[PDB]
Amino acid sequence: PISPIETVPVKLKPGMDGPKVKQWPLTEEKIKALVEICTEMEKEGKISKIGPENPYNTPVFAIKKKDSTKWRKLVDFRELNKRTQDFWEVQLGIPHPAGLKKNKSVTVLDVGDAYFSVPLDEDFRKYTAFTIPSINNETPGIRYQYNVLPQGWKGSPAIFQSSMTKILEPFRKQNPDIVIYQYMDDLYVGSDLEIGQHRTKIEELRQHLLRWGLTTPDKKHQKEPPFLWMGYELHPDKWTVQPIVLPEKDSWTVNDIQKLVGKLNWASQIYPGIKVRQLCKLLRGTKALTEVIPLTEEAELELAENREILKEPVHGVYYDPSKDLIAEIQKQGQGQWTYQIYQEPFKNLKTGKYARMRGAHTNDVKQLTEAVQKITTESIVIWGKTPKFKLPIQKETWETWWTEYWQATWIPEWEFVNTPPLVKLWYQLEKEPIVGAETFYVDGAANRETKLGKAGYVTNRGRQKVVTLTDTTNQKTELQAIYLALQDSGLEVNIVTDSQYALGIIQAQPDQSESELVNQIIEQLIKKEKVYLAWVPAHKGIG
Amino acid sequence: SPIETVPVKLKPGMDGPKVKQWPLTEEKIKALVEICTEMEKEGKISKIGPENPYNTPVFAIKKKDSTKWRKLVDFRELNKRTQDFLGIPHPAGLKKNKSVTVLDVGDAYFSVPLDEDFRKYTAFTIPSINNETPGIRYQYNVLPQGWKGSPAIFQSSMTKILEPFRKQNPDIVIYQYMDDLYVGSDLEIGQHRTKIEELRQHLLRWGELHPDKWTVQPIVLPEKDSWTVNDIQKLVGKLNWASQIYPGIKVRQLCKLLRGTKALTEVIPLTEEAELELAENREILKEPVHGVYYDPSKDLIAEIQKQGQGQWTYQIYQEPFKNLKTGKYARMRGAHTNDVKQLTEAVQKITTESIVIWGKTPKFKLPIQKETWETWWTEYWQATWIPEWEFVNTPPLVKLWYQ
Ligand SMILES: O=C1Nc2ccc(Cl)cc2[C@@](C#CC2CC2)(C(F)(F)F)O1
Repeated sequence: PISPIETVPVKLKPGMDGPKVKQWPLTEEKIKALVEICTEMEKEGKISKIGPENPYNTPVFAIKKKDSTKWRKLVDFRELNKRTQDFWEVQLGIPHPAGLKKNKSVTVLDVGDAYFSVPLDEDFRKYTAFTIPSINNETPGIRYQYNVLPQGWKGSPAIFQSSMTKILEPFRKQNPDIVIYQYMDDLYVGSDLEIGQHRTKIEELRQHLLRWGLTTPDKKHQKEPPFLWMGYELHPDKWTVQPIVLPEKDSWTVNDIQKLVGKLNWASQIYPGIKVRQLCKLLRGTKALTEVIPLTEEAELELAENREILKEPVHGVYYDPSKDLIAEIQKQGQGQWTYQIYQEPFKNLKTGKYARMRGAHTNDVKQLTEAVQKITTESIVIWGKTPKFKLPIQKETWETWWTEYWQATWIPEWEFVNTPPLVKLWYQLEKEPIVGAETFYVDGAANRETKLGKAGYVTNRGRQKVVTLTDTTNQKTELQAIYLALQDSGLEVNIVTDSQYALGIIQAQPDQSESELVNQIIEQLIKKEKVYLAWVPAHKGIG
Repeated sequence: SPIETVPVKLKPGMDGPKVKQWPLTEEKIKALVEICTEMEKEGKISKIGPENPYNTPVFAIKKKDSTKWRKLVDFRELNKRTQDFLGIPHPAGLKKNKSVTVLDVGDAYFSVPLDEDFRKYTAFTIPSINNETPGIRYQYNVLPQGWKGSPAIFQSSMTKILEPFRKQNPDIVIYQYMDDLYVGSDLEIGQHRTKIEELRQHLLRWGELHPDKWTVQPIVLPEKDSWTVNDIQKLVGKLNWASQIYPGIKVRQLCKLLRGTKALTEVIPLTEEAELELAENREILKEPVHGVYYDPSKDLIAEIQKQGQGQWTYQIYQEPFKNLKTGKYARMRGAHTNDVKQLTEAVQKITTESIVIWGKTPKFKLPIQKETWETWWTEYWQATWIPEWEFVNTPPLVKLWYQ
């Protein structure tokens, strides 16, 4: 079955010439097969015989397809694939089940062999030349060249999709009520028609595909739901998490632990509650992938507690365009967020989790923002719209923060949902000096070379202190300076510094950092009642 | 309906842009597919296969003056790899004009065809929700709007079309920047608006703005009756920083007042010397620094700072501290809750002035996270062009200053 669609013009990479490879010496059997095989597609029109006017060649092989003692072939286009031009990206993006709509019935039509159905570019064919070996290398070489898309060739996938995309455009317009997801050599067709009516349309489309030479399996060979889709198992009315099985075992190797955390982490998305903290600790210092590790009981408790979470599978439902989208977010740990997108409460579409490492110096609100942003995007990619958000943050809070942050930020129409823990600002710097408050003139500096330093302060109330630091850097000095001022201060303080780093860091009301010291300061700040922080030029000899 | 097409090429060695399309909302996709089927009928653009490896991002916006959607392509990458070039001049006229009105003339281009061999370089793609399908691939056959090569090639045609109005109304300035046409006159609002409607018809037959009103805002120094240790501190901080623009500024006399571990709240009187040092400074800041001249051969830069409460500040310079112009901006009525809105409005206003004054888009340094901007800027854009931009972290100092 050969296709009548127009061929895609193909060209070799800028200034390169076709493959000039050899044709491995074969056994009487291997040659016997190929000859028969070729003669088969030869009559089919798949390949044709080419004269000596073709100086190209690609190595051909013969392998007995496992399960069948019958001979099968294979052509090595590696060389060709290198010399071939680039095409557009074949995978725009993965269709996520949560994006699928609910259908009464659906059937998948595996096309597969269709490759050999799509005609190759008339002019490019010559480069697809290959030769058959004579048992003892008598005299000639029974040459052929590909006359259609070749298995394993670079272009095949790319070009097949297109063709497939075209051969479907007409049908796509006619039966809008019908859905068809294109994906590799699979054709996913779902609808809301009554089963019989559906089977009909299937055949209709099926014949349509056949109208262009595309051979597909009939009803009696079509695969039926539920469908094994990347991690998910989906039925016409719902999708389900293909329950995860954790191999219970004696000894554990490093490698094993990795793969475990792999699986485990992937599941964190769906089963929030999964933990790997202890499990991850086992890697520390690992010398070999095949090294075995003594699973700590803490890791035992955790690993077990997981096997339970991964017990109760959880189903989910599909997208209903008529319904608006609702995304809700919860704060799990520090910089650990969970969200779910549902159209009807408890009836989830998707759920994920995010873990934003300490980064540098960030805060919860910012983070939240980053999540909303991330989620927003997923949404535009899956459903084309952005969900209304239900956020654990007081409108007053959000307002106070964004109107005063230096960077442009924003959250789409969202609504406060009183579901603790709520995100809040852990402190705020006074806008002006605190009247009747001690004033600390903190300074810090360290010898970049020796890493020796002093940090200290003096106040309007005559108090003072200084400290010499070993193995430090200038910036840790400036911060330390401030830490002291915060320690020895008391509920209310005015702190002037000449440090720009700090003024920066803190003024950005961060509530978490990579730097322990900052964390220290931060804690100290939350503790205070009122803190005013001022900056002044350094080496200007001020106060 | 073709004409003899001019041959265009990419700068030597360069290859076609291959830019990934950003996910688009449903609402936008529809607008596009609709907008493109018709353009395909009309033979403007044509579907293309996979054998075309290039791509340029595409999307849709809608100006206030129109509830209908408008397609926009991001040729920034393509424009950048396109050969330069018969010419396109820039006047200093409208820079002074009383009133200028911008006209979206993009349309004209679609009349002119595009050199076969180059067309491949305009392949763009319309995405499918949840990737149900490999997006749609098109490629222009005519001059694309927003491509630097279009106003050029359509140079001839344009000049002609205009000449009448030109020397017939010479008391008017006409500038063209890509898909836009800037018209400036000192003729009072009545005549200006009517003359404009007059010119429209002239073009249609074929197929508010106020310069000077924009004066670089001087850096003002606050006046107190009494000063607190903090007040002087804040002040000295600003001047110190400002000496970078005016080396004339001195701060020693005030720094003297700050000697001692005093309480920020403590009140302090000014020595007659500090009174002078200050007064003298005030004067210096009364005018923009000497020696700042627009160097056409260098990149123009725009820096913006969120001042909050709705305000934003920005500066255009080629060399740090040698601003060509600085300004402020108060959020448009309505963007009262969303920054991105404002920032995109702000960027656009500036890019415009830029064009008006130097006929060159500034490169923007934006106070926002990339992710944020990329996610929502398209929602508020209403300009045919797209300037270059980078994201940064506003050094609080450069902020208090312009405040
Ligand atoms: O939007 C829907 N609805 C749907 C509902 C249940 C199932 Cl099991 C499958 C689908 C479907 C798909 C698909 C694979 C490509 C992902 C189909 F296209 F209909 F086949 O996409």
